Amino acid sequence: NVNHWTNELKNCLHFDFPVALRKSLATVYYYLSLVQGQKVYRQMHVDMFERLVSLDDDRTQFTELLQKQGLLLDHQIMLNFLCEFLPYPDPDYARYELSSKEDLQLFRLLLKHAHNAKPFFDKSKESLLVDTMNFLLSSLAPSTMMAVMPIVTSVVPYHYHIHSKIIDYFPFCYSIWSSVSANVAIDTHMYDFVGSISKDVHNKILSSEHEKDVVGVEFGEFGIFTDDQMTFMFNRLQGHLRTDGQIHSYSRTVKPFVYAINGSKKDRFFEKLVSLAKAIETFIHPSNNGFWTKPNAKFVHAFIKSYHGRVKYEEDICARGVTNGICLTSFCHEEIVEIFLNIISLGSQNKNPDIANYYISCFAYLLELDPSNAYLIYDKILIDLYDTLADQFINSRHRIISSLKQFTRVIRFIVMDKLYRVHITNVLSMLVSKLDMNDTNLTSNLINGIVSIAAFIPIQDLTGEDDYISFESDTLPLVQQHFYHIKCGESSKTFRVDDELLNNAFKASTTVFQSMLKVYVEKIFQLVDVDLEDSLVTKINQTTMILQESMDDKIFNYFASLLNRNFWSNDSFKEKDPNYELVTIPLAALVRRNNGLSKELVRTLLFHIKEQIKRGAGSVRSTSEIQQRDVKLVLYLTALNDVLRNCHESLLEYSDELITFMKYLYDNVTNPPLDVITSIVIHSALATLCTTEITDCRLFPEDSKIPEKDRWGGLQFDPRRFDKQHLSFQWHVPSSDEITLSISILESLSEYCINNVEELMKAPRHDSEYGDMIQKYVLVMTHTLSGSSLLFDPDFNKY
Amino acid sequence: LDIYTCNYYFGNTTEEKLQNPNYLNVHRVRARIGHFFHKLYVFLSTNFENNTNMFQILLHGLKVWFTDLGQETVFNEDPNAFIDVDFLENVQSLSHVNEPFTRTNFAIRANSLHQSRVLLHSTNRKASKLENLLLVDIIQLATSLYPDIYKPAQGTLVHCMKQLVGSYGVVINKIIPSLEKAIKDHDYMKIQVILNVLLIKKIHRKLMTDYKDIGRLIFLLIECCRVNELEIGMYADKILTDIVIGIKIPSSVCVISDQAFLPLAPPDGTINLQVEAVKLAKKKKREYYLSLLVDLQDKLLDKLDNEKDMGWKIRMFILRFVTQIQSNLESKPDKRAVFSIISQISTKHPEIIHLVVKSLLSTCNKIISLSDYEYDITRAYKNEFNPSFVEILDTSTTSFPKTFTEEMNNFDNPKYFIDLRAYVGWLCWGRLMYVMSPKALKLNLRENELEVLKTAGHLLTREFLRDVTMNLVQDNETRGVFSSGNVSFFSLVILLISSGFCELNMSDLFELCESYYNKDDKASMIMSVEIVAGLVCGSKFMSVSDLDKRDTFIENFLAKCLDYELNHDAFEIWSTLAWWLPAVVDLRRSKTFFCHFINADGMFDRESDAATHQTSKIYMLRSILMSMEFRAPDVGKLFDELVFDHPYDQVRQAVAKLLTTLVQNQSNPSISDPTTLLEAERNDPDGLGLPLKSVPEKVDAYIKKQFEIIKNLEDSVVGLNPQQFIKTDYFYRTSTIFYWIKEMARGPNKVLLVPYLVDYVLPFLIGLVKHKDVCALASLDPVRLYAGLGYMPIRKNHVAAIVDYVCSSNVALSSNQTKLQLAFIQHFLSAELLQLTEEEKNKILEFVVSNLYNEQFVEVRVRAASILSDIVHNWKEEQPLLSLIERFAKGLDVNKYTSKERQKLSKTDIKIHGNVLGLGAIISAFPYVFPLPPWIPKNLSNLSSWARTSGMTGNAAKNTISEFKKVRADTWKFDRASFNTEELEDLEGVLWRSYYA
Amino acid sequence: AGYDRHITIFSPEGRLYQVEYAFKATNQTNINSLAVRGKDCTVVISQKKVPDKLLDPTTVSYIFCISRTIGMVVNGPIPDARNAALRAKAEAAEFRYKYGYDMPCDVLAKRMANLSQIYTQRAYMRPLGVILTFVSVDEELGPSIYKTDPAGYYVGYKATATGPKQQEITTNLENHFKKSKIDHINEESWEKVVEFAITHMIDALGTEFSKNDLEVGVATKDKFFTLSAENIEERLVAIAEQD
Repeated sequence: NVNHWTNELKNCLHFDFPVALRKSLATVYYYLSLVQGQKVYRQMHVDMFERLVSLDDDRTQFTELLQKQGLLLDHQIMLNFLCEFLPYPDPDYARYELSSKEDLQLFRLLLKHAHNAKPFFDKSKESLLVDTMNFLLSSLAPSTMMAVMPIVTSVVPYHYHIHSKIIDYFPFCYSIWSSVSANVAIDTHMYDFVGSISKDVHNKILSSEHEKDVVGVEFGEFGIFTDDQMTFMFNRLQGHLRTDGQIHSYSRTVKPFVYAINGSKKDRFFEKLVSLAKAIETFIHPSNNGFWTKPNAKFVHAFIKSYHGRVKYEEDICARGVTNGICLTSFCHEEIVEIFLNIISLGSQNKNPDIANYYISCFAYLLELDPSNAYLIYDKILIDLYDTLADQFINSRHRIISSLKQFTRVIRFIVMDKLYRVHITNVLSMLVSKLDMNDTNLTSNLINGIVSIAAFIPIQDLTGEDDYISFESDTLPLVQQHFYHIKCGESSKTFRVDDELLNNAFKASTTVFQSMLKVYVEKIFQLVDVDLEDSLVTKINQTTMILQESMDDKIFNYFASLLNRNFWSNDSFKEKDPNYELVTIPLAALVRRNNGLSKELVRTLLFHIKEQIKRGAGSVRSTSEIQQRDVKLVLYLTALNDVLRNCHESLLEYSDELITFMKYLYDNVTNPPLDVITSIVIHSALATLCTTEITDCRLFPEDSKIPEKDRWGGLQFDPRRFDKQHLSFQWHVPSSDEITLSISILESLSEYCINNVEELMKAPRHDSEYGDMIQKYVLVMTHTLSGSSLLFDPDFNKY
Repeated sequence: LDIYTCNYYFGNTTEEKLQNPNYLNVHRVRARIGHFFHKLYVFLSTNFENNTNMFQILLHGLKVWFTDLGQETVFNEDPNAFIDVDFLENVQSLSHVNEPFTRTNFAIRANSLHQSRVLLHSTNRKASKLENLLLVDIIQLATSLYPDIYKPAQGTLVHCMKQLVGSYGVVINKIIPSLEKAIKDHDYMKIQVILNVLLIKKIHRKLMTDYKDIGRLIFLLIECCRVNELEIGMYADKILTDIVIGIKIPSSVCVISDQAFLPLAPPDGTINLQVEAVKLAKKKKREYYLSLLVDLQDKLLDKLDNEKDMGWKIRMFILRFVTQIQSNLESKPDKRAVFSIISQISTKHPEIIHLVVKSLLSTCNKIISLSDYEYDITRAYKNEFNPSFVEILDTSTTSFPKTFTEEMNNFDNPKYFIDLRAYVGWLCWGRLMYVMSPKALKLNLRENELEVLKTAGHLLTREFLRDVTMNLVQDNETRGVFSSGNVSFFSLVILLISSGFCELNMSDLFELCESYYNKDDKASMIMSVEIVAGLVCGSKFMSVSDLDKRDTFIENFLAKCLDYELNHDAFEIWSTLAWWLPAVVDLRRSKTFFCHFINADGMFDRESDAATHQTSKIYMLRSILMSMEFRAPDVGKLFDELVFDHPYDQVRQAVAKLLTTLVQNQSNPSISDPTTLLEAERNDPDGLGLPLKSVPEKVDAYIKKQFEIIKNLEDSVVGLNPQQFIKTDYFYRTSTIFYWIKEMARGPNKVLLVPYLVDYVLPFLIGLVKHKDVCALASLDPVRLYAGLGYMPIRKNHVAAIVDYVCSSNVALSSNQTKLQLAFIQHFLSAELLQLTEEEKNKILEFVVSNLYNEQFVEVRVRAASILSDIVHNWKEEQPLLSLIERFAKGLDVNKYTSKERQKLSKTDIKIHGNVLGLGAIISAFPYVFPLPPWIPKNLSNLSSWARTSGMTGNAAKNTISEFKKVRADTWKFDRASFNTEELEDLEGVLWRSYYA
Repeated sequence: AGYDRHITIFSPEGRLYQVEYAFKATNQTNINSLAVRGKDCTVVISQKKVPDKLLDPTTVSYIFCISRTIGMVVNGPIPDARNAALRAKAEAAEFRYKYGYDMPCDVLAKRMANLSQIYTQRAYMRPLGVILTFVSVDEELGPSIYKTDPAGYYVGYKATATGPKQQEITTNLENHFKKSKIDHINEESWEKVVEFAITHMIDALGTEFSKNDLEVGVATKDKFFTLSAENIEERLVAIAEQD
């Protein structure tokens, strides 16, 4: 059977194999996809091909290596299929009609497949280009418009010869285009073409083989485009954003404009881009919503993805010696920010939050270009944020939530520039304390900030005991001076500070971590009793577990005696139905990092659970609901589940005390909604012994695995971020000792259940505190089978 | 063996594990657990049938015991104490940047890889004797009667067929037997449940592959089509209907470039005899399957022919033999089927009849396609499109372009036909062109196929087409409708007729047609004209002596019908035909039909009678000429025959809508060569291309005439009034020309209309000081069209002459049609912005500004200023700008004049009205400069001493300060501070209406 | 849009968002209360919290006298408590007038719960953030304790508690009627039943009380009255001299 193997192959790409065998494999799937006459799972075969020819399989490009390794595919077969979609005379036979999904959906696939195997059409059959156009062209008429155009864009290879180049065919596209008014049914193909072709010429000019038979395609002012060709596409794009809104996926529509820039002859183009931003200016304004606010947003983003796209492909090539003056200069990155900054700032305040998240996400792309301008952006974003935390926006909801998104989509970069980074302690201990219990939304957007600051920063005291220290005296004074400066019109370039004082401010800023976690934990226990739900309960546990991993032993060992402390003495689990998750799990994540903490935490959950049982908890029967007199017993039981699950080998010490307590928990305590809980104890303990998992996630290892203490932005940009001595992960591997307790248990609980149940087969049909007990033992048995699941072998029955 | 490897502890399939005490220990325990769950199941179904809570907890204990083997899949994804890989990826990954991750992320990423290496391990296996026992139990539960039980069991039996091999077989051979039972044990809710099972994604899918068992099953679901009592039978129909839509079979030799398997061809010598052996078994596995369906086919026709009357699920059969006696990839055309499918016309039921046709027409178009493919079933999926009657033509042929043109006008000695949509040509010639042969053959088929078609024409009596069309009319009264499915059936009767099998003679369809033409019944006329369209799709059928009996009947019939006496009900139908027919058949297959609508005894010329009648043609001739657009269009006549002078609108408008179409037919540029073509596009003035569609000189001449014939008649209204206007010839022409322009500016004809604007179309239109009130009468909106022509497909060089037409030095000519050209500009600018050379961008701005000053019309000084802002918005460069500001604020600045004077001036002086209107527009062109430019305060200050004067300029200076104070509203908390000038006060009056004091 | 969170209508899961929130308000005062039955008395203890030294304790009361016979104690913002007390003080005066007998504890509760229900079903009026605990020594049923809540619910309790540490107090009582296996406190004089109600609350809250941190309401046949500053000190002095 074909379809099966075609999959086990998919599974095999996960390791490696010879390019000489790809030549083979690809050839199979190129011709396989194009079968006719039977039921075929095409989507699969065109996807094999597309993955075999991947142009970025981990920085490696397999279309290059397959071109170089002698792959050549028949174009007549592909074009011959895509042409069954033309008007075959005698209606009685025409098989394919667009319009009707089932058909258009095949066509869209063939077209995709061809795009994939365009580069393997014989560069050497000189009259393959000209032959194929002279055919499609004669086929073009109003009734074919729809099927011909797309074909050309995905079945004709970008060739370039001495006499007949592909750009030879441009003057004909700007004959159709420029004859109908803006029409997405047409335009989308024109942009896709002159763009994936302009991308091509650029790609080919750099590094590789600057040829393909002709470097006889000159770049200049406006990419490969005439003066009037460029001029036209500009006023057409303006037409789209101001008048006729005719564009889809914009990534494609933007190409031509990006790949027509010439680093050494921009000017005349930037002149054309500026007047396009000055036109578009008013239509972004937060109170001018219309049919356009989508196109302008989806474009201003598609364009700055597709520019940064190019830059990071060239900077990958000037890591190969080849500058090329076609390349984008430090001064392009500058004039790009000049243009789209008011534009991006207006859009991000827009009334639709989705249409804003587009303009707001552009800040990250611009900052990666590390332009000289960088300050202009950090300047806005930080005022907008400091104003918001000072309640200067309290009358306007959007500015508050907006400028917190601006700031989040940009945190990681602030941790770098050695000036801004100072603010980050303050801005964090401010977010934590401003976490609202009534505004579900503000809180979700604050956790966003809090977790982003923790993901790229080590919670560490970086003071060498330097006496001047303190947060005030040394950090606050500076932070206020920077802000005063920034507020009064001045920028950060004009801001002069001593490299001495500014490093006092930074180091002294890393002191507040302790006094601020006492305030985060306090805000967690307040949130245990809120009808926040789901999405946001989780995201909050990410923030508590990320904050832990970015913590040195000094601080963590504090955080631990602070969860421990607050978990016991708290007045915070009242309200009906609580989010235990928000507090039990952050405990488990302490035990992951420090198994030593388990020996005593567990023995305390047990002499506190036996306590609650003995005083009437789960005495009162009910399906459907957890009785509120139980809520405490249920906290301690969830904790015990969540915290065993992460105990691992440290559980070997108090093995016998556990088993004998589990048997106690099932002798006493019957109650169908508590038994779905108590029966999980057995699983969270079998899984923890034999499940093979990670254990260490710390931002920086051991407390000492010194890269030094210029170690902020989490190495996220350093190339040492991934040499093997940094990434020294711990891992729990099940030892012969654990597997052996693992099995002791399995048989001891497995018996316990089967006895207590083979007993109850002296049947009381009434009781109903009988069907409660049989369900109990069948749940304990069940969760005994899971977690303990890693010791079983599918194949055992063959042997 | 093993390629997944996940630290299985007991060694990765070394059977380092089999020699491990700890490993027989472990499975000996899962065995006990398994044998114990069965011990409990039997103990419950015996002691506790009426309990749901128990059985749910057991059914989860089995969803686990069967799945949680290598992995952990229930509990798999509960938020636990690990940071989520998907979350962290969002926080840290920038795109176009390789893994910029912090240490924390790398660590989950790795753990995430281990955990996925575990789930990779295919747990799929062979049923373990005990495992078969428990799967049988899980069925008696998914076969239970309580929804609170059977619904989790079904969901639980699906997680179990994912895990066992050919377990679907175990399931069916338990279902069917215990459904056949639950039927002879009566109305059971166990039938209701078994049907719920059969609708499970995973089962309902494997059903269309069980050729053995679907025999017995369809006959069980049929017996089930009796709501003896429940929702059953509703479910049995949905299911039997779902079934007709699956199944089939593929004989056809995968049209594969043999290069789809070669590259992977092992050295192994003929140890690839195996391949040619598989080829043979997957070829009689197939041929057995194919026979099982024919056995089912015939065993149903049994229960349909022999079962005196079963009622209206008479329908499954027909809905099915059809997707079967016409599938191919085999399928031996049975003649006993074609008989039974037709003898179901005797139930005189609308739905059955609609289907007998839909079926008879496919069951033939299949037998037909065997002859055309010569039994080479493969030849369908080979794009060397066989059919013996298709012919390819070389188009590069030095000479071809004029074969076409002079062969499309040929109706008597026709050489080729393009039924359908004619693509090749139009743009250029050179391609090969698929075409069809004249007096198309019938072709031969073997005897089995022959006696089948005989058994149709021997059944298509004068009486049977009587019964069947009648019905199609009555079911049709509700809807209207046309469906080609109807016409493509009549062409079929025609093939059958004079090819031998029917013998009904065409003179029988001429009555059947003339018959259904009651000038009254709409759904009855629709049947008549559905018939006509068939007689024209029945030239793919011999007899040149019948193709003359039919050309003769048709000129006779179109006479009775269209030659006077025509309701908006007929017109509704025939006009439907005109847009359709020419697209499903080349109309030259008929000498009379087309050469009838073009016989134009219909366009009178003046009104002191009743002129006459209607578009009792025009709109139907047009909708044929629209659908050909290329072919047949020799119309030397029509152009010399058009009117324009016509008194009525319904005609004036229609003569225009027709000319529009007549022009789009001579505008296709179809060139000689692709090469000859691209050399024209290359050498064009605009770095762009050729005007696509270009009106050919001999027509550019016609049109120019109609405009300059109307300029000749400007004496015709030397001084008449609106009432003696609608009656002049000058109006009639003018109205027609207008309706024409309206229809050019719409759609694909725009590129045709442009050359005429500058000299013809815009001088016209502004036929409006040629009377405003004359437009209100014969309701024409010129203003809305002239200006709506500001946007549109203009080309680099055409812009030139258009900006020169506006901004005319002859401007001064018009009067408040001035605020018109000024609004056309405001629109052009928005659609030619970024495309205008700073030269043009100026010729405009110097016109606009020359209007802030034109003595006389106060109306326009204001419309000019409102427009000058549209300019100064895209004008950020600061020296064009700051040099205007100065030009304007020189006519006012300071107290050039003392108080008493400002009052006097503000009311009369135009040079100062302009200066304040202008300087006003500039400020209103920067609506939201987020931090405010200091040239704005200082220049509102110069404007405030003037908005303090009541008069005409001091008024449009209050506009400018209120307009402003308004849009600055939300940014005002802040803008206040850039107004040191206690000329904040100076801005308080400003807005005054009558309601303020 | 997402405005089923702001008025008394049905969320998509049959929930009344505004009522659930209204409940959350009853804690906003941070006082706890409990109520008990005697052989022939009823007792309600509430906390009195006077933070502002500028206050006059005598005016700070969450215990209301509704009739000769009926007492009410509220957990909730003072404004809403008075809105309810005033309305009950009047529904029970009207009841006596129209129908000729004093108004009975359980009927007043059904009537305020019915009221509390309309708020729960009409768009424009909001429920009150109060939980009304009604006590009396009703002439037909004996000691009565009936509690209504913003949901519209009412039911009668052996004993009850309400407020922030509600469940700590509640579980204390439950374990003392599991143990005497009855529906009341077998003591004759109300004094000993007030001492008991204070005792089992000190036990459950783990803090001692002074004459100033408690409010006591008592219902005997033919009277409902409240204990004075001193009438309590006496009750506390007696607890301390046996415990």
